[PDB]
This record gives sequence, C-alpha cells and structure tokens, in this order.
Amino acid sequence: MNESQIMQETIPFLHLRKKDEFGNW
Amino acid sequence: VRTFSQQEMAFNLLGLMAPAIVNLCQSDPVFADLNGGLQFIPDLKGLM
Repeated sequence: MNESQIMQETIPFLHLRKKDEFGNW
Repeated sequence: VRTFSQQEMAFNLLGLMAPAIVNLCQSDPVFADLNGGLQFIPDLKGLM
C-alpha cells in the first residue's frame, strides 16, 4: 500500500512480469 | 468503499480547480485519484 514510507541484486535485461493485486507489472 | 453523487464529484473536481493545486500543475502534472477507494475491490465487475 505504501512502499515509500516503509523502506525509505540483479534484473535481467529480458524479463517477464506478473500483475500485483494492485494491477502492477 | 465509497460511491459519489454528482454534486460531490463536482465538488471534488472543482477542488483541483482551486488555486493551491493549480500552482502545482504549473510546475508538475497532477495525478488525482478521485475514485471511492474501489482500487481495492478486485473483480469489481464480478461483484456487481
């Protein structure tokens, strides 16, 4: 819900994604 | 969760029309979720 408050290695150049409960890829 | 009357929505909109926000817009585009928090009811169409 609020990532910004709570939190204030590698990703592949080619990746798939999935949708969050809050339609996020 | 909450649904609105038109007069309410107009109010809310006229809100973004107010000088405070208007100046925000002049420096930066404004997002403004005026959804009744339905952002949490998933498969809303199914529920309905």
